Amino acid sequence: SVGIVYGDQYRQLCCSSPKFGDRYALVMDLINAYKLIPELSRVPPLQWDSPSRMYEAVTAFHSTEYVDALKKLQMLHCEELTADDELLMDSFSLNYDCPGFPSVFDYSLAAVQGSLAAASALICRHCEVVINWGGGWHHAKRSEASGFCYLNDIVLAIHRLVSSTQTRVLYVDLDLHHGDGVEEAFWYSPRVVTFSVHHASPGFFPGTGTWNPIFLNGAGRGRFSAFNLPLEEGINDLDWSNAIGPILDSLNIVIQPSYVVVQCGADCLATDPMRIFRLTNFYPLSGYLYAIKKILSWKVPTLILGGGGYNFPDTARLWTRVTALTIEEVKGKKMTISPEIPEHSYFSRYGPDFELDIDYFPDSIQKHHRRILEQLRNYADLNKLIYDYDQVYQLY
Ligand SMILES: COc1ccc(Cn2ccc3ccc(C(=O)NO)cc32)cc1
Ligand SMILES: [K+]
Ligand SMILES: [K+]
Ligand SMILES: [Zn+2]
Repeated sequence: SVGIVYGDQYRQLCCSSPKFGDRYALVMDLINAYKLIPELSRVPPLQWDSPSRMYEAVTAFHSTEYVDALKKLQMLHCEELTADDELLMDSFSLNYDCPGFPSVFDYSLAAVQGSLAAASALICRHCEVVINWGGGWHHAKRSEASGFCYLNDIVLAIHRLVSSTQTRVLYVDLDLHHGDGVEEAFWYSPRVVTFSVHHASPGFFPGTGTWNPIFLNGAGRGRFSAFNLPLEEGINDLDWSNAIGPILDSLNIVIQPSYVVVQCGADCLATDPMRIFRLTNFYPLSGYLYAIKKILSWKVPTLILGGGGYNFPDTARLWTRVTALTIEEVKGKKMTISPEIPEHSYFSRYGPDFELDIDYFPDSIQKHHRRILEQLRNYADLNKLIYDYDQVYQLY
């Protein structure tokens, strides 16, 4: 089936942060408003038998002293920090854009519980695809919070997938921001190929995913397994689609992944307050919906995850269509969405036009395309992989 992560306590935890507020709730209420929930298998967040089992699960990637620090920060916010406690938090970047707040640990752990359960649903073949709009926190590092990401649920999910059995995972990152934390976690791993398309420019967060000059792309046995495509501001649906479509198709052909994990951050939308990219949610074509439909036609068990997205109703408008599209492509069952927002709890946030379409008026890539094709051949040479060379060459 097509699965989706939610639950009554999960919704409360996803809506408890001061930066993302009730975003998760507009998303899931618009999905519900459009009668998509009965088509979907509810996947319940994972829970643990003990503190030890939780720590063992989280420290599959994060360090215990980081997890300890993050737990102490929540406790400290449920009661000012001492100077020693501020040094301690500062050594984990638990400050500035990743501050504490009374449920910071329960909030962060929630996305991990969600995305681990989603991986398990794919592994036991209960679901062909599972959606977790509560997840996607791709900037968190082993011992460092970053970009309002405290725990890296994607790393943890991918780790669970590669240890389910040669298993290969293809990770595709559509967020406006470079997926540095996931890329770093698998830098030396050939079995997890990572691919991020993003904006990169001087001073723009997080700063990686671009020239260094040359692209770094892996190390040790993981050489050539980290892929990156940085694009200039202003790019629209068609050019971003043409930019990534042949790369996606060539990655599937050569890598033949056992799973695809997609980060689908909505901050590339033309109407995001960031205002870097000009993508839409249009479905006559949205860059996002083009990519997901492409990935889904491979018929590989797939995890779709959230991410950034700071225009809350327009993130809901996008992820609702992603949700409807996944159902159409997986079950083969037409999904008819009215162009007008249905009446529901958050109906007033979709003003003043109350439509589903967002309210927007719609050489370098060929160098990167040749750059990536050589890297892909190097990867395949390094890992003794089979494929037809000019079958992938012709995709461009
Ligand atoms: C509406 O105003 C805004 C408030 C916050 C931001 C986003 N922002 C600031 C630092 C930073 C780092 C990472 C990300 C992200 O989306 N990763 O996926 C966002 C960040 C924008 C506008
Ligand atoms: K990205
Ligand atoms: K890798
Ligand atoms: Zn982002």
